[PDB]
Amino acid sequence: MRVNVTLACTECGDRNYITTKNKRNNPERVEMKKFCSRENKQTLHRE
Amino acid sequence: SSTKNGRDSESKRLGAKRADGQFVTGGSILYRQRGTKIYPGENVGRGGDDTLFAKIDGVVKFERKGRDKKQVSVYAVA
RNA sequence: CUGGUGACUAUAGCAAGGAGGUCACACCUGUUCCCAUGCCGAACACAGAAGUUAAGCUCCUUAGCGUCGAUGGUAGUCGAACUUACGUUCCGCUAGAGUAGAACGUUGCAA
RNA sequence: UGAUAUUGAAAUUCGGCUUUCUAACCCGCACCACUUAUCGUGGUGGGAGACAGUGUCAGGCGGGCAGUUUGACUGGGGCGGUCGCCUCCUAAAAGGUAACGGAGGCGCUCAAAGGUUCCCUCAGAAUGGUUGGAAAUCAUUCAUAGAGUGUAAAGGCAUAAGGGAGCUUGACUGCGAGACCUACAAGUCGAGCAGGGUCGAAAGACGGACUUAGUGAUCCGGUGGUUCCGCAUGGAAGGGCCAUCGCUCAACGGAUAAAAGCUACCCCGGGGAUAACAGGCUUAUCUCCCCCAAGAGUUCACAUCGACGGGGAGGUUUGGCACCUCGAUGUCGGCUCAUCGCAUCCUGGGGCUGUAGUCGGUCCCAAGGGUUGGGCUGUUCGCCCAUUAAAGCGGUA
RNA sequence: GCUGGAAGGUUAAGAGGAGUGGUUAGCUUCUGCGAAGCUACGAAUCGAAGCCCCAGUAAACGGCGGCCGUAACUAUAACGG
RNA sequence: GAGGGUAGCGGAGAAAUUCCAAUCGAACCUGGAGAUAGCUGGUUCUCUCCGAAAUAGCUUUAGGGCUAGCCUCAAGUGAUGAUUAUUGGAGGUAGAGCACUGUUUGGACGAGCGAAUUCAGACAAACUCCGAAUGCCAAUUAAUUUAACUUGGGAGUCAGAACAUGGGUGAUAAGGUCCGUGUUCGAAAGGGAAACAGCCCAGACCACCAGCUAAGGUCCCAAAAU
RNA sequence: AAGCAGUAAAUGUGGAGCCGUAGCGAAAGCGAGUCUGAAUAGGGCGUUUAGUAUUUGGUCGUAGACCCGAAACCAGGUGAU
Repeated sequence: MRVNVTLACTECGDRNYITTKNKRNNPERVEMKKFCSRENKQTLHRE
Repeated sequence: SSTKNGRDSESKRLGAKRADGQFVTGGSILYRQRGTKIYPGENVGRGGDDTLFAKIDGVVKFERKGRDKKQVSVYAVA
């Protein structure tokens, strides 16, 4: 099933994002590389 | 008895918003359409939904894209 | 007059019959190298002895198909007068036939 | 029903349960006195006793009683059905356009089914070989789309938007000249500027998916961040700003956090804006009258009957519409009194006949006169009994 | 619905006070620790009736069925599934 | 018969919603009180200029409102308004046609061949190889004309009807009902149709015992040709 | 303005107060420029920077608000001739 998820920056200041994810297709937590406004650089977001 | 019909959707208002040989600005909408009925020519772009808009200032000309095909162009006249 | 590359509704096309090659476009040989395959040097990429116009390609002819297409009339219809289906005045179709038509045409190499 | 105050005094195993005692409190229990009154008060004896009764707080039952809610559209109302969004037709080649008109969907999905760079071209038909649909795979030819495009439809796409592979996360941040639509609130597209980036040799492309549906104002509440404020002062509680979460509020511009029925006991303000009777328009239905002739009639269409089909008249039935009347036009049968039409029941006059005669059938002219009494049923209607030349059909609220 | 019962489950006020946070005498890397007072919110455990549960009660409220074949009965079924 | 008791969130009832001073599904009097009424009725002197609407959206909304459209007054900008004449353009209706999807008639074609192949002939709002007349958007282009736009004060309107024309629905019924496009009535008197809001002609400032015409008419009623 | 004087008199005193001359931002705050924003880079709202006191007319709000008209509700009393 679909669950709305949020992405939090790692080891730095938080620049949150909102996406969607399927519960069965990706049972774990997804990680991506997104731009961070506070650090002014691309970083890794989890959860 | 009863009926099973009666539903409808709000009418979207497409067509040509500009006339041939008319001066337009740099962001005017020239045509609203579903799919491609008129192709983009010179100085003409395309949007998310298939819509034609001008990029520069000038007249509007509807031309012929060969056989059974159409295009619109904007020319920087004055 | 052959080649490269752009512009126009097949009047630029499909098909059939003929002529040509060592300058060029092609065919063909091979897989050490730059590269690749559901497997497959068949194709993509390379190094190139030979050999032939067979086929691609250039040119000529053919109205078999496809395309373009008048004049005249007809259908329909703006407006007007009677009335309810008929007059008068403009515009003017499809379809079918007489017919153009085996393409014109710009620019830098080469002979 | 429990906790607590009035509420005391002693003992048992583990802050209490249980069992004893009398002074609190209680007795519409007896005797005495105020008093020739037992209403009341006081005293003396009995009974019960920290129980009961009363005060405050808490849980449960509670139409016995009280205040209110119980939606709209609608060829009258009730019943049935529907309410927001998307795609066609009606829609009259710009845009827009209604009806309980004619057809279907939506309340999603995808971590690659997104971005970029390369490569490629489908469906169908014929033939051949271990024959399962010459189409479960091997191979050849014809084949401009009939194949695919996640999901309805329309508009598009073979420069592919269709199929394959590599890399990657732009499904980024702050914005935004101009424009479409529009009562408002909302909705749509957008070149370009700056800060990080992915793919590509490079020019370049990238702010989700070929496009158009997958969504809900405000108030209130929860979580993360913050040069903001914070009631004498420094903090804090509490607010503001930014991001995000919780509503089949689906009657989907959402009355409130919280809501169903009967009225023949009924009442008030309005309406012929809207029904039941009669009038009016129409004639589906109804009653009659015709066209053609396959046939029946021993032969023979038309003495008589008239299948399959077609064209009319009338306004007596059941309907459709809702034009006058709701500050009133009073129904069904029966009685009294009638009047009009002819599509004629009797009487008068003619033609044909499958008319021998007495009787019959059918058609034409004709409205002067006539056209019964009872039983059953409120009945119109109908059946029955007995007669008669005949026991006619309709209009007039 | 009414009556009887308490083996188990749920349940208030009120008792109970494990802990959390705010303030600061002091110390100290300087924006952290931090005693006692005062203050805001509190967790384990105890707490009746009622409800779930068990049984009875109809001159209490109430309720009292289908499908398919067959003669020592022509049709029809005493009977059978 | 006399003397007494029970009083309206109440009494009494051999029970009918029966009675409680000619009234009772809740008595009478006075106050809150000039309760509320999105509903009917009514609203008093005279002249001049201009002059509608019965539509869209939303609505516990449907005979009520709000915003927009249309009317009026004042102050502002200044060809920005309408009709024709000549070009350019978007958009598939009438008609026609079978090249697509479906329907259908008769013959050749064995794999039953009036459709797996071929030749003729027809049908379609949800078919199109094609395609008008009108209407619509502009030019910064020429003659004629008089309007358009912006900001402010005040409104009314949300029940429409008939006729001609293209349609849906009904039954190619209705003075039926719902849409598009015009005229009239509404809010319009005068002439014609016998009389007759919507049909035809034509828009009344006042006075005259003056002339020419429109629609329809000229034997008499009854003006005009036996 | 209230108050004081004055004939219940229209006139003097009374400068608490109010409007305007400067906006922007939720606020701290800045200021002809402010907010958003890393950045007047762009954008929003400002730089008109002539008002103010009284009064005639039109409209709106609070009071019954153009007038007449209920079926009903609550409170206090009077009635069993």
